[PDB]
Amino acid sequence: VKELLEAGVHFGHERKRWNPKFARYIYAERNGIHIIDLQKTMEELERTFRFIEDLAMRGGTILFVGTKKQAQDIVRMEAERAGMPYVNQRWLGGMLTNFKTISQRVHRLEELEALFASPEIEERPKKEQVRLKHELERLQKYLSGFRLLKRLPDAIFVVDPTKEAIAVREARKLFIPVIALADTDSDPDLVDYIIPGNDDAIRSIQLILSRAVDLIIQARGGVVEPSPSYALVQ
Amino acid sequence: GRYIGPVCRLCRREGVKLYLKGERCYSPKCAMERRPYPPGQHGQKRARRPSDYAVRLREKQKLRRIYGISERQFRNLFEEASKKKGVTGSVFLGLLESRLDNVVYRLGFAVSRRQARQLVRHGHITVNGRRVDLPSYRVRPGDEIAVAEKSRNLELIRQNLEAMKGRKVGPWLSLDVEGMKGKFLRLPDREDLALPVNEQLVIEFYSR
Amino acid sequence: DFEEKMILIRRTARMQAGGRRFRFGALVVVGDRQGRVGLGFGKAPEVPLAVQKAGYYARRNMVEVPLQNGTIPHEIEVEFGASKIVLKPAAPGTGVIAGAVPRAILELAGVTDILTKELGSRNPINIAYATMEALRQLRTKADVERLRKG
Amino acid sequence: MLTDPIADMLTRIRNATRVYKESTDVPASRFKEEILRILAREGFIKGYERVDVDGKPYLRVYLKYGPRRQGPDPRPEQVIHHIRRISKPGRRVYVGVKEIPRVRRGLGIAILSTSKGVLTDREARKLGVGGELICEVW
RNA sequence: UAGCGCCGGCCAACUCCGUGCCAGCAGCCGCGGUAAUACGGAGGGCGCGAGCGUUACCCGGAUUCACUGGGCGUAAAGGGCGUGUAGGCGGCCUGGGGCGUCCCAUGUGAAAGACCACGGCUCAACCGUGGGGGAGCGUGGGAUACGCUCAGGCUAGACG
RNA sequence: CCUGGUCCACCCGUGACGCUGAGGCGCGAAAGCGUGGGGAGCAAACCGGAUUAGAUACCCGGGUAGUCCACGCCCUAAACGAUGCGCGCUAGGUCUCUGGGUCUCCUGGGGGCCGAAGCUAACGCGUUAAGCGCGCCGCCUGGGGAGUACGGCCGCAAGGC
Ligand SMILES: [Mg+2]
Ligand SMILES: [Mg+2]
Ligand SMILES: [Mg+2]
Ligand SMILES: [Mg+2]
Ligand SMILES: [Mg+2]
Ligand SMILES: [Mg+2]
Ligand SMILES: [Mg+2]
Ligand SMILES: [Mg+2]
Ligand SMILES: [Mg+2]
Ligand SMILES: [Mg+2]
Ligand SMILES: [Mg+2]
Ligand SMILES: [Mg+2]
Ligand SMILES: [Mg+2]
Ligand SMILES: [Mg+2]
Ligand SMILES: [Mg+2]
Ligand SMILES: [Mg+2]
Ligand SMILES: [Mg+2]
Ligand SMILES: [Mg+2]
Ligand SMILES: [Mg+2]
Ligand SMILES: [Mg+2]
Ligand SMILES: [Mg+2]
Ligand SMILES: [Mg+2]
Ligand SMILES: [Mg+2]
Ligand SMILES: [Mg+2]
Ligand SMILES: [Mg+2]
Ligand SMILES: [Mg+2]
Ligand SMILES: [Mg+2]
Ligand SMILES: [Mg+2]
Ligand SMILES: [Mg+2]
Ligand SMILES: [Mg+2]
Ligand SMILES: [Mg+2]
Ligand SMILES: [Mg+2]
Ligand SMILES: [Mg+2]
Ligand SMILES: [Mg+2]
Ligand SMILES: [Mg+2]
Ligand SMILES: [Mg+2]
Ligand SMILES: [Mg+2]
Ligand SMILES: [Mg+2]
Ligand SMILES: [Mg+2]
Ligand SMILES: [Mg+2]
Ligand SMILES: [Mg+2]
Ligand SMILES: [Mg+2]
Ligand SMILES: [Mg+2]
Ligand SMILES: [Mg+2]
Ligand SMILES: [Mg+2]
Ligand SMILES: [Mg+2]
Ligand SMILES: [Mg+2]
Ligand SMILES: [Mg+2]
Ligand SMILES: [Mg+2]
Ligand SMILES: [Mg+2]
Ligand SMILES: [Mg+2]
Ligand SMILES: [Mg+2]
Ligand SMILES: [Mg+2]
Ligand SMILES: [Mg+2]
Ligand SMILES: [Mg+2]
Ligand SMILES: [Mg+2]
Ligand SMILES: [Zn+2]
Repeated sequence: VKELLEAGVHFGHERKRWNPKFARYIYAERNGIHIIDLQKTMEELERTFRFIEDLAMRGGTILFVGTKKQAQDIVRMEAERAGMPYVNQRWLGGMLTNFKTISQRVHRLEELEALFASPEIEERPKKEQVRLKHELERLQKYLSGFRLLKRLPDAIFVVDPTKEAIAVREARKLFIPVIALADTDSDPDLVDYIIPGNDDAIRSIQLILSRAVDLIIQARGGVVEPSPSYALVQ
Repeated sequence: GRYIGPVCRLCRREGVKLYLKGERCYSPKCAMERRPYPPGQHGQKRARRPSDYAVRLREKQKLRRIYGISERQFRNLFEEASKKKGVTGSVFLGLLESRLDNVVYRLGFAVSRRQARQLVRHGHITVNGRRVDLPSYRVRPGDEIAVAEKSRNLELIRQNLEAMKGRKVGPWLSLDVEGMKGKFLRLPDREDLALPVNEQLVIEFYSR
Repeated sequence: DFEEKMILIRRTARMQAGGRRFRFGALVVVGDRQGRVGLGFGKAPEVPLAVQKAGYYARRNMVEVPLQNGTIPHEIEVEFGASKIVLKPAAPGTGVIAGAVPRAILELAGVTDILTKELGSRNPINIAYATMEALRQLRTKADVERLRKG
Repeated sequence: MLTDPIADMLTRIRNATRVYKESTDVPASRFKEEILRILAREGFIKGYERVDVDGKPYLRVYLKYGPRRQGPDPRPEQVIHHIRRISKPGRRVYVGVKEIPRVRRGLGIAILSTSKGVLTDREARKLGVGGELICEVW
């Protein structure tokens, strides 16, 4: 739970076309591209992580959202590498806002996990036998991580608020605290706990998202060693 | 005149027991007592949701139809109440409760208000000694509402002031049954009255 | 607990090759006559379903009205679209002097003495919305105090 | 040339707060300074100081806002929800002490300029004077 | 002695019969072409009551001439454009005057009326007595922040 | 050749000399008018051919005024951004025309588009505001009757206000 010279990535990201609001977190522009002021990246981590542990060491359920195909794997892992649920593939309209409904999909997926392991598997011609084949398939692709949520998360850890804007917006609406790794092209004012830095570059998406789960574990006392996502970092 | 006519019918239209007959309105017959639906060929059909207007109109009627006052006098009193200091709704009720015919009712010298009224217009009542035959006469506090000796020996007065023996009376009043005289102690405080009327709605019928 | 009031219900029509296709709009007010009021506008194939939907929505939209001896802490004038609402504090005995829409709300809000005035578009829907915005904007000596303490 | 400098300042402040600026400059004048003195005391601004922009005397007006809010649109409530110029060149407005208005049942203020100086409606009423009703603020 | 208006919505009060885009109603929206809560009648109902309706007229609602309190891209509304007279409006600092403005005192502001209180006629209407407020203007004294005027200064407007 | 406006740099000179603007005066597309000139092409009117139920039109062949110049007059318009002028304040992105700079960009004036806050009935507007404000002018006040009647002023007239 530390490290300062993490310029190993982060900062300097997203061409000039920013969002003036994110100007407070910017150091300067060199050869195009705004370079995020790390001193502040730090400051925010300290505060954000605090919120994290506190709510982590209280049995808080956190939902990870990172659809950005870029860092679409470094998310589920650290997510799974904790109780925490996750939205890896694509975020659907109503995950949180229409939760009671979208939940019926999960209360249907586990509902098929059943049939696909009983004496009824061999029933109805491929007609109604194949309709229910694909049925699962997809669910298990979208609700793989949203599987865990059984009630609105106490928070949301978004990796790119701008991309994952619909999500943020639903947190907001439901007063669900919003934690998010964000940068130059985003509206900070919408992130409750900002992790200002490279929203792209799996390296940077890893360093942070990873350590976040570390402090989550350290907070849950169950102390653990390095993470298995450092592999996809290639 | 002041109405005159089918009265336990007003009771029905207002859907509540209005005591415009004293006795009988207690017996198993005030009609409100078994046959609560308004008068006329339609009273039993399902009622339609009343317009806010309808409510206040009915509400004002209920209250006025109680003291037997004419819309004219009723209106004037309310206007006087509005102009006066203090919470108008309150003041209004008190002012109505101050009519002599009414006091004569509260004191029991008479069964109903209508009866009471006639006892006033017929000179059977006295205020501080001199007789007063003005149903709308306003009683001040400390005044002695009474029966005139020349009337104390009337069968009606007897039955009436007799039935009043042991019977208690409004806290803003006082009654000496044998002396056939009572006193208007204080303007009845709103809480003292227990009329089946939400006067706030009346104030509203007159704001429109 | 919560008392519900139906501001209005309209029939609304739509067109299709064939004819018109109705829906029902319902504006419902909900409050505890003790400082809490909510507005709800729901529509559905049938009135009941609509109303119910409205009520359900009202409870979703609550306002904390700072009642004071039965009135409001001060005067606000709010403009919602073309409808403008004027709320003026009043003494006791006054009553709720307002049009049906603002009334229903003010009443279930716990407001008992207030001076009101509908200006601009008298459109019930936007007037009612104008109202909630007015109340929602009411502040208090303590509130101001909080804000200017710094 | 500014037409009504007080109105300018009133507006500069109004505008700057709608976008939640930290501070905001306004060309300096005793009179404007005097009003600021009140905005500050009444606690509508974190205060103000005199700066020298590009060689000329301005007045940094440090603005104040409430705290971040819940749900969507977390923008703070404004400390200065309202600030209107009243008397204006081409319709000057004066009042006697008896005519000094009461802004929002007291929850607000009215700044008038009197021969006893620039006062709030409270102060004016106290000193028992009246004057040119400058602006309204709440 | 009890009467008059109304009962489609606005707007409180509903059914039968007659009539059949007729006869008729009608404040606005509208109602009648064979099931009319809208026509005429009746039963019943609502409202008010020695009255109740109608017509006319004034203010209101009408922030619908908007001072309080409106507007003008497409709803009605920017002048075809410029130059410019009168007029309206006027950047920063200092000082004089004190016209506007503000303050105190005082005069004036008849009676009646209006408001409050008490009182006379059995009540009330009506009337009596007493009380309080009051803009405007005159006079005397005072204040000087803003507006104004005079004087000096400045350079951020303007012009060169 | 003669002449208007205007932008940038330097910061040099004056020292609030400013903004707006009833009336006034000037300018003001097309058509039209007067005198004279001009007249290739085009083309109201008109002369014909065709189409059609008819075709006082659309298509085709001709064709005068006019369209062109001068001088005088007329003064209208969807004379439009259907958006009066000036000033200050309120994210940015991108394209572009023109100037200065330490010129993979900064700064100024202009032309576009998208869009912060905000505005708006909505459509939309959004540092070229329809935003937030101050100053001054002009103008609206349901539709038809009617841009008519009358009167006045202007014009040769047509007509204009
Ligand atoms: Mg009263
Ligand atoms: Mg409709
Ligand atoms: Mg409006
Ligand atoms: Mg209403
Ligand atoms: Mg209107
Ligand atoms: Mg004013
Ligand atoms: Mg009715
Ligand atoms: Mg009918
Ligand atoms: Mg019939
Ligand atoms: Mg009728
Ligand atoms: Mg009939
Ligand atoms: Mg009479
Ligand atoms: Mg009228
Ligand atoms: Mg008016
Ligand atoms: Mg009119
Ligand atoms: Mg106005
Ligand atoms: Mg208007
Ligand atoms: Mg048009
Ligand atoms: Mg138009
Ligand atoms: Mg123009
Ligand atoms: Mg025009
Ligand atoms: Mg001038
Ligand atoms: Mg000046
Ligand atoms: Mg001086
Ligand atoms: Mg001076
Ligand atoms: Mg003076
Ligand atoms: Mg005087
Ligand atoms: Mg007098
Ligand atoms: Mg007396
Ligand atoms: Mg007198
Ligand atoms: Mg004097
Ligand atoms: Mg002096
Ligand atoms: Mg000078
Ligand atoms: Mg120089
Ligand atoms: Mg010099
Ligand atoms: Mg000019
Ligand atoms: Mg011309
Ligand atoms: Mg021409
Ligand atoms: Mg010619
Ligand atoms: Mg010629
Ligand atoms: Mg030809
Ligand atoms: Mg031909
Ligand atoms: Mg031809
Ligand atoms: Mg102009
Ligand atoms: Mg641009
Ligand atoms: Mg260059
Ligand atoms: Mg530009
Ligand atoms: Mg440019
Ligand atoms: Mg917006
Ligand atoms: Mg505006
Ligand atoms: Mg829309
Ligand atoms: Mg735009
Ligand atoms: Mg007309
Ligand atoms: Mg007309
Ligand atoms: Mg014409
Ligand atoms: Mg002539
Ligand atoms: Zn009875």
